[PDB]
Amino acid sequence: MTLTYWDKEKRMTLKQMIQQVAINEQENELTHYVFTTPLSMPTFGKPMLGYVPLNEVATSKFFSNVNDFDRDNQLAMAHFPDTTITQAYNLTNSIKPGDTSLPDAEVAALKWFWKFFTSINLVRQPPMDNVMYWACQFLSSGTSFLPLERDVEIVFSGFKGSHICMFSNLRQMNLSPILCPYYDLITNFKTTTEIRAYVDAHEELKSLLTYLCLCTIVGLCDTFTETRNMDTGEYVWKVRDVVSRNHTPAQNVEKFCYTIQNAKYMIQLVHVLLFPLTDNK
Amino acid sequence: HKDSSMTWLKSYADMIYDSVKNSNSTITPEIRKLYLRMYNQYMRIFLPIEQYMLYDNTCWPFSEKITLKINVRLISSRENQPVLWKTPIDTENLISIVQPDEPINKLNFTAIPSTMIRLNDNITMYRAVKDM
Repeated sequence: MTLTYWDKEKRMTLKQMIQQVAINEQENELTHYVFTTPLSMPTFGKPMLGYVPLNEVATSKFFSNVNDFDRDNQLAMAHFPDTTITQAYNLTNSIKPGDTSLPDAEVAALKWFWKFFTSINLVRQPPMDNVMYWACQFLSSGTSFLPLERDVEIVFSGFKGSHICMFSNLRQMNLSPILCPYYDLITNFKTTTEIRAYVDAHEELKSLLTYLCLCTIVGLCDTFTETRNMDTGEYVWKVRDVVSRNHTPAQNVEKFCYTIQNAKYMIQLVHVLLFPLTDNK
Repeated sequence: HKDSSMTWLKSYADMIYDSVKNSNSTITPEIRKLYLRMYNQYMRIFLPIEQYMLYDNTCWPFSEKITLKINVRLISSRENQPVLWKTPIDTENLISIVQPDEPINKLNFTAIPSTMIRLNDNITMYRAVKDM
């Protein structure tokens, strides 16, 4: 229902989340970092009006490392609180064919989120070691957010190995009418306790953002190796010591040749979607 | 008394990999974890328990109350005047002479010249003139 993770063979994202292993190692990095208000830094006086999509070509254009065509302010129609959204999640300022808009709370949440995503290379985002720390923190300890006290390695086994196709069936995946109620909870001033209860309960978005933080770290790490078990079509690929040996994005053109500004996009992403779990400002 | 001090620093910085990577060391053993941290972070500044009380907030947001210092207390020589030792007789432990496989040891060794520290044979025979 989220998306059938494709490999030439279907999936349900749940097999593909219980498919991996996150196993820890030595050298306790007693280096507990701290979160930060995610620096929305929105501004420009030149928008793109009209029907801007907000679900699928949106997420693909933004996080699939597709063409780096300057990908600019086009989301600037996230200020101006009087815009509207049409159920296909087209953000507009003029609903043409008598088509209907969403209720309010939904609109508030969605605009909040993309507003956070507006203008990157003017955003002053924090260095990446810390965001790797938070990501592994979440996907290791769970929603409790205890510091790591160790270091972690990730390993995948048996895929008809196509981590490029992992990034792809990401490119084909919708998220807005999945994470809407979550940011809705964060809009009307609930609290960490109840939203943790929420994320524990619903568990549809839990698997999703697990996968998402996972993909961003495997796309931005450089201690990565892959292998094919040459008796079957099955790749095992590992990423070792994720948080200690990584300080900048990657360019090894053997794993996922990742550009820059889309990388700062991705770190803004994980920042702004792990934000509401944690403690005060 | 500027000296081999910096060279000694560099040497002792090297003479730990033979200890923190291999087993059979004075690592005792946690210094491994602490030293590995210090070597792997580059961002935190590690302050002994005293200084941390002063470094407040307005710098690098990367620090730690380090402790558990390595126990090496080295003496410092005075001015150019030399050093004398007073080899003892009381103790509790012993040290080995030549490797535990063999009798008599022979340290066939070099010698000093005379243009270096000289040799006085003058025997002081008198204090103040009365003694004459």
